[PDB]
Amino acid sequence: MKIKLVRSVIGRPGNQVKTVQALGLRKIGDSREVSDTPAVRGMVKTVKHLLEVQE
RNA sequence: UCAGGGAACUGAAACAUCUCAGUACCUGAAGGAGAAGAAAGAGAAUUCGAUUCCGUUAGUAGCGGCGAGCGAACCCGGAU
RNA sequence: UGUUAUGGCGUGCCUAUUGAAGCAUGAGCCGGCGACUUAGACCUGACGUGCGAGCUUAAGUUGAAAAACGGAGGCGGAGC
RNA sequence: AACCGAACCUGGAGAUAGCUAGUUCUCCCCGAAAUGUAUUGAGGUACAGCCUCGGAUGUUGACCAUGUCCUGUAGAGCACUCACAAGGCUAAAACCUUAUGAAACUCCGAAGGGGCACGCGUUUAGUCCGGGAGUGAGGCUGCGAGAGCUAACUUCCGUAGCCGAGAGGGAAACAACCCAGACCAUCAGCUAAGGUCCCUAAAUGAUCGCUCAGUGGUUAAGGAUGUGUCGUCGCAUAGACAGCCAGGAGGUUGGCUUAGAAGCAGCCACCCUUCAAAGAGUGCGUAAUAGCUCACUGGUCGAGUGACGAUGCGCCGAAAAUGAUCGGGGCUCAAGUGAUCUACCGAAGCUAUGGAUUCAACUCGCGAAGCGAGUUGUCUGGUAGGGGAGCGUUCAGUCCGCGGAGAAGCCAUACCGGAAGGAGUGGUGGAGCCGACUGAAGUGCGGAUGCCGGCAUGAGU
RNA sequence: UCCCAAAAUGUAACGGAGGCGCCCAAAGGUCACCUCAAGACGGUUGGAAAUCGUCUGUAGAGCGCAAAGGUAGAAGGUGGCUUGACUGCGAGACUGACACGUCGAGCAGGGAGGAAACUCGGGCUUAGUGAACCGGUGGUACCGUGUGGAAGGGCCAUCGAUCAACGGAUAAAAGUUACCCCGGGGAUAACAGGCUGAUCUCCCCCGAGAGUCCAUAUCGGCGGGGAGGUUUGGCACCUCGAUGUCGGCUCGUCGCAUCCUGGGGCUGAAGAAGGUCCCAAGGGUUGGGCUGUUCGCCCAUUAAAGCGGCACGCGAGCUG
RNA sequence: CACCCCCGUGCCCAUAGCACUGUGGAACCACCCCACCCCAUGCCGAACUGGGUCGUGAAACACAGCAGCGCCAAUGAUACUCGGACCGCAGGGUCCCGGAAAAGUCGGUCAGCGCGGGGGUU
Ligand SMILES: [Mg+2]
Ligand SMILES: [Mg+2]
Ligand SMILES: [Mg+2]
Ligand SMILES: [Mg+2]
Ligand SMILES: [Mg+2]
Ligand SMILES: [Mg+2]
Ligand SMILES: [Mg+2]
Ligand SMILES: [Mg+2]
Ligand SMILES: [Mg+2]
Ligand SMILES: [Mg+2]
Ligand SMILES: [Mg+2]
Ligand SMILES: [Mg+2]
Repeated sequence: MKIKLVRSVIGRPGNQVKTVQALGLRKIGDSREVSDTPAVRGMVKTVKHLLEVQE
């Protein structure tokens, strides 16, 4: 999976805030190649609607 | 400075004990200073040895609706 | 730099508030005055200095266009 | 002795004031709370919760996953408790069939949640000791409940988010809604939400439709041959529907009831006969009559017609007080609305170039850490509060000095520094005075119906 | 203790229901044993249940009280013997801001019941409680201000508390002020405004039925759907360093759910006079008696003598 | 576990329970018999208990058949819901994404697994 942040964290529940933190994002527009493994699969899915899950 | 008489606000988050204080104030007497003073004493060593003042002991002993809070003296150092 | 025209944008300040342009408080304007301090050998901690398993003096004493002396006493040092 | 439910002056006295007001220089780092419990407590205190600073530990913190255990709400169900509908049955209860409702019912029972382990993963916190706090009036919205008229910018709890302490774009305007979290500079760029006729930036864009209402741009029960699209009967050139000419029956004023009611106030039925036909009957009408048409029948024409379901958009139902409107202009030859595609505008978001700050690792300078600089990365909204570095004012000690060809103070100015602030030059002035290090402070002001003084407004009233 | 509480815990309200301030020498410890409610059939005073008997019987009963969980291989129901309804402790946890509170293996001293394993430091559990201060009683020998005693004190145990406004301001305590005073508050009231609309006002839907006959000329049971914001209120948002309060008088102005004039449909409209609904606010809408009145009642008239809004319009305009 | 059955005791603890029916007897079990006292029923040795045949298998029991009742219980579709995104003034409601019941239906079964002792296969 390939991640890119495209939606504000503001006005979003804590958990998503967290997953955004953990997944290592700081500013919308940031991105990062991501590991294909359950825990991290979960990271992305959880806050799917905020990230642009590349492919 | 001593003496005769002697508050309340206030504290204790109320209040009557107690606190504020024997302070504030009134009055009497006196001096340059007073007051105190030569032991029917203090202390626990069979010790010190008139009075007064500073240090300390001690915020200890203790007092207290044992609450708020109040608070010694001996010893020891020094003025004399 | 000064002044100005037109355009865009634009809800004094403070206080008190859940919320102030607020038809909520304060204030005519300027100048000057105007508010977290001082003390206690008090407690408690940060930083720093001197000594360091030891560390300090208080009152006073004598000198002072200067500061030494002064261990009475206090704090470490055994707890329950 | 010009304001007596207790005179006046001085004094205790800076009475107390858990209350109100005020609280003065700068830049930088973090950054709350409006909760729980107790309180003669409820606009106040204590403790904890939440902030900060130091020291310690130094990944235990975060999230997401897998595993395991626990929970009974939602739903459901009716096997118990209570309630409840149709029937049977029986000498009403239980019993049986059919049928139901439950916050305080449960045979059942998710989603989710929570504890513990590990981390198989990616993160970046946690914890403990100690100094300093502030906060203990919250608010709106969504979702789940109670309270309340399933009223309220209502009230009380749970839970998420934002305001509070949050600027920026959008929603005309507008705390909290939507998109987004402001280190500083830049006539640079791409986007979010929202938008792209003109008032403002951008397609009066493209394709297939919908509504004529200005719906759009203030509601409903309900009403209606207003349109659009799907479904059902239906009834039908062997010539219907609507229209037209003509007909319309005999029993029977059907029996019943009535003061009577003869197809039509109300009980009972709704059969017979002829026929091509014509039903004891539509509605109107009288005191019943009567009269007027219908269903059933033929020609004349010649193609469809008729009636319920649904839905899409729209019409009526839709009356309030200063003068109207969708923000306005104006819009149907859409700037309205359903679906679809694409381009552009659009924030202080993301990006670009430049620079500063924060913390960290990397370098060296140094005889030490500590501190300076240099890199790389990182951070940098902010109210109460905590922490850091500094500016300025007087006084004092010390250093260098300065001044009548002229000090301080005053006045002007396009310079300097990251700020507090500093300097240069000129004018005024007429005598004391800068800069630097260190020390002490009655040390910095717009607020206090502040104090003293000066001068304004009302007004030439 | 139930429900609210949103399946962990916790969680408010002057939200919905209900109990406690005890009780038991045995309703305890231990050791044995029995097992319920209730229906049916059949049986004596009985006759409804109840006593006896026989089948069925997850218990639909019981458990001292309120409920919930729990429970029959018993915590349910009898009898024997005992006292643990004990002392000295207490690993480890639950729970609380603290202070309290709760559960608890194991150790010792001594015991009780059982043949024995073993069980026993109160009762199936969850309410039956009250700091500390001051004092009472039994015990103990720790202090005891020169010494030894003694008073007194301390340590153990234990009694005294609707201090229930139940974390309790004192040993000891009620009302009044319109004679009032100060500090504050729009944190919270009365006026008005705001939000809401139960209530109030008006409109529409259905149509039983009244209307000789005929539901709709009129009127409309029961029940339903909306509007207005003029009532009484609910809420409590600005205002308590002041938004003057009822009525009148003067001055007006606006809405329309029109009182009168104007135009219409239907009528159960002969004409005259009315009723009713639709359209329509241009203008107009009298003077007096009673009452502060607003209202309303009445006199005498009128085309009519409308209903509301503007801080229940208008006090820096007057009245009072 | 050579084949069987019987008795005791487990795991499991209703898809292993009930009922209806049949099988078993002198190995085992039970009924049955007497029981003055050991010990005993708040009256009854009914039950506890002591001493034993016969007789029986009727009862109780064991086993076997059966599924009429119990108990178990799919799938499919639905209820509901974590997450995302919307609607209606409101009561309430919807789309996308996972999770996903309860009831009922199909059908499932009257267990299965141990240890030990006894007696049989004339
Ligand atoms: Mg005020
Ligand atoms: Mg004063
Ligand atoms: Mg409705
Ligand atoms: Mg001023
Ligand atoms: Mg009033
Ligand atoms: Mg009011
Ligand atoms: Mg007329
Ligand atoms: Mg006025
Ligand atoms: Mg079932
Ligand atoms: Mg999902
Ligand atoms: Mg959802
Ligand atoms: Mg789904």
